[PDB]
Amino acid sequence: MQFDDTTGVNIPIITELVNDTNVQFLDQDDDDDPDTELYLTQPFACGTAFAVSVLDSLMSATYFNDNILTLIRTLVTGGATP
Amino acid sequence: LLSIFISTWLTAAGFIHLVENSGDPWENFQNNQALTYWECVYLLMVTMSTVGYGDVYAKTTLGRLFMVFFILGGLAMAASYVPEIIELIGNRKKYGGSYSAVSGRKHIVVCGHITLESVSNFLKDFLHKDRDDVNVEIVFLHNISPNLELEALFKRHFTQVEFYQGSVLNPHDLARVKIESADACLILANKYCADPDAEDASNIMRVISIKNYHPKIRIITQMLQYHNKAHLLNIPSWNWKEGDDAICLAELKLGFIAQSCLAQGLSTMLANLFSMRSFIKIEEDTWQKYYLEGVSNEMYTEYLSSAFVGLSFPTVCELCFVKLKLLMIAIEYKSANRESRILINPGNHLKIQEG
Amino acid sequence: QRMWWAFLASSMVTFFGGLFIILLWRTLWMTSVKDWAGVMISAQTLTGRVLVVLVFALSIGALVIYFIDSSNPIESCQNFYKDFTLQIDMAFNVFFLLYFGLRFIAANDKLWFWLEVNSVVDFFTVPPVFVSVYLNRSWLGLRFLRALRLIQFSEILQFLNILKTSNSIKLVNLLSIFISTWLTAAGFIHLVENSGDPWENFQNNQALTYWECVYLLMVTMSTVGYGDVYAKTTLGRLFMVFFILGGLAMAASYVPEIIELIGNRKKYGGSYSAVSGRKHIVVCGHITLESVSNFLKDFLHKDRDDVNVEIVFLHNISPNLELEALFKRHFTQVEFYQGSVLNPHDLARVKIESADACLILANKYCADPDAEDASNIMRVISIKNYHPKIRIITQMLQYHNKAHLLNIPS
Ligand SMILES: CC(C)CCC[C@@H](C)[C@H]1CC[C@H]2[C@@H]3CC=C4C[C@@H](O)CC[C@]4(C)[C@H]3CC[C@]12C
Ligand SMILES: CC(C)CCC[C@@H](C)[C@H]1CC[C@H]2[C@@H]3CC=C4C[C@@H](O)CC[C@]4(C)[C@H]3CC[C@]12C
Ligand SMILES: [K+]
Ligand SMILES: [K+]
Ligand SMILES: [K+]
Ligand SMILES: [K+]
Repeated sequence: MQFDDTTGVNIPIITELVNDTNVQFLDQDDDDDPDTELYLTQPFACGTAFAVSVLDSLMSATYFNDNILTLIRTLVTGGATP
Repeated sequence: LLSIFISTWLTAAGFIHLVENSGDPWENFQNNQALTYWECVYLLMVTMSTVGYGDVYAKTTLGRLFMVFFILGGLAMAASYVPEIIELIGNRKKYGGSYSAVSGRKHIVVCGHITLESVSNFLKDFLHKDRDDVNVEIVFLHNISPNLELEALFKRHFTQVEFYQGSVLNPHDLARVKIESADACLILANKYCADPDAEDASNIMRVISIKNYHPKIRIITQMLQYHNKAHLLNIPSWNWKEGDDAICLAELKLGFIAQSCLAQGLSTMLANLFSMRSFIKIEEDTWQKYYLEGVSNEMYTEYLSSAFVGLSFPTVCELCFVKLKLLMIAIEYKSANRESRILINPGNHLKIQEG
Repeated sequence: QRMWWAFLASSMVTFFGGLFIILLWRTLWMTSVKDWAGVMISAQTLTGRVLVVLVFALSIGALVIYFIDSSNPIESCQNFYKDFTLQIDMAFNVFFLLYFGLRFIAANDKLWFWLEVNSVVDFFTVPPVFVSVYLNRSWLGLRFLRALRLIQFSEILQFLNILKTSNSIKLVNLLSIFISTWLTAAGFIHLVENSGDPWENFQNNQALTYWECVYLLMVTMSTVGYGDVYAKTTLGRLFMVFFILGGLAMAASYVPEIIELIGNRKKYGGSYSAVSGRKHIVVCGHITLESVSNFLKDFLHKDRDDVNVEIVFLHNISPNLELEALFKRHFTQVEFYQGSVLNPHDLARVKIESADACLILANKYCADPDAEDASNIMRVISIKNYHPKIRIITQMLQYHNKAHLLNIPS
């Protein structure tokens, strides 16, 4: 989109994506290649794409340390007390 | 499994060798047969294949009993290990593998809604017998495996058409069909779907995937609804000036019908004008010969000669019809203020420019 | 006085030492001539086609020469100028050497070209004949390996525009592979049996002809094993054990391709065959168990007067077990064919142009009766477009739809 008092490329957006392989479709200035992993792509590194699959890793992170989930919840949800 | 087979073969040969060379005990070991161990290995192999030459065999009573037991047990053991052999053999992937490029030969990747009717029509026009010799192969990419009719159709064109199972959205499959060296990618649409907008969005996403893999490849896609092709302008790699095209089925079909409402038969004329039709010689006085006289015409584009500059369009059109026997329909007019525009039969006020 | 080791070691060194040289080099105006050699032997060039046809014919000739010479002692002295058949053989061999050199100078990669079947058959053919002409004493060695070129036969049949469909080409390819491996296995058995065991001073030799070895291989691979002929030498028996195992594996590997070429038989394909002095009725529409059963119960009644009318059912949906049994019960009066009324090829199959009538049955249990009626009306339109004079009896579900039948001028 174009705007007059100039373009939508500087508008900050966050897009929820189900597949990690679609993250590289969100950006055009990237010099990425097809074999780039999710965390090394520009949309992920810039925070303009949220991949839900990262929550699947959180389960494993919860297995090795149960305090991590409590810290994340108290930092993220806004302070929801029991 | 190989170790088990070899070990049981060797130990059965050992038992046979011992019992044959020792002889029967109740007959004072007078039944002994001087067989080497390797002759017994050979005997076991000849037996278990059910070949049984009879050049060597067990002569002693206990050796023959051992051979009967070995035949029965080997039959049971071979029957028990059939499922594991089948599992390790597995199923051959009919349409796996990658396309192999041939030097001095282009190829086109075709994807989208690949079924019998769309492929049949596209191949009927593309691989026409009257078409001039073009060394272009066709590579279909589709995740759904073809049925018997598509398999037969692909077999009929086995020297020009290849099929591969895979998805456009997967970059590995794009690398398989060599999309980085393909001349073009053609995307066909599902004309019979419940939601045309979903089909159009899926095709636009296929275009996005292909252009993300290789931004310079030429793409010709089919669009169902007219309002969806504006999405193609949101892709910065989409270049209409470099050959990227969207064919909107609804817009073109209903425009053909409307122009035929203004002048009947125009849809037939246009459809015959860009389709390859084989010419048939008719000598009988029928309407078919008059029809087929005009069926053979086609559209062409050419740069006007420098001798036509400064002349009006009607003058050049009359010169082309009378002298060169060519019907010039339209020109491409360029200007600094706007882009190039196609002018259909411009008036005598207009003059031909350079190039 | 048996220098077969020289002939064998010549092929061994020409296959191994040069490969090791290439490996060592890899571990460390020619472009124009390389491209010229590549385009000279390319399949797209007519020169390449005629040259591969010529080399196939010369390999056939070399195989026939081996067949003739197999009846001779394996290792024997001979004179260059006293016989021209050996001159023909060495002319064939030097032509093969020239073609191998042309392939070698045009090869993009050296290691992969050095490890293919044509290269190894050339290595086992040409140095032996060079040593034979050097020593003026021939040895029947691995000359049967020329039969391994029969695999290319189908390609020749594709260059001559004799084979067109893919199925025929693949059938010829499998047949050529089977024949070539049979012939070369027979050649190995013949060599090892007639030569004898080397460690026992060649006293184990068995005078078997080449064709007896072909017969032996065929009797073995069918698992018949008469035992009238068999391998007696140790190395021959080892070769036979290996041949049995490898042939079992190879036969197991080619089962899916045999199944694919056999394919599936179409149970209800083909066309109806007319019988003179006998009418037939074509029946189409909603062909299931109940409608067909009622129609056949009334039509083929036992009290019905003798009428010589056959019934031909045309339906795209294949019948189930009950319909198959019902059709079998009336196999002398009822035939079924898979096809569609809307397809004129299927109408030509059931001979609708000579049928006495066409009877169209309707689906009485459908969600939309109007759609069923429109489909049946379209079937009537198709039949009358194919043959306007045929009599049609159709079933209509709703009364307001039969007015559509008056819109058909036929
Ligand atoms: C599971 C296995 C180990 C048990 C099988 C039983 C074995 C140990 C026994 C059963 C009968 C035995 C045979 C009986 C008689 C003789 C004759 C004599 O000259 C010694 C060997 C020989 C040929 C014996 C070898 C061992 C033998 C085969
Ligand atoms: C794939 C092939 C080419 C490689 C296997 C090697 C083959 C060809 C070799 C290995 C052992 C060799 C045999 C060893 C000994 C003799 C005895 C002598 O009178 C010559 C032939 C004969 C019978 C040889 C024929 C060729 C032979 C079978
Ligand atoms: K037997
Ligand atoms: K045309
Ligand atoms: K037998
Ligand atoms: K026997």
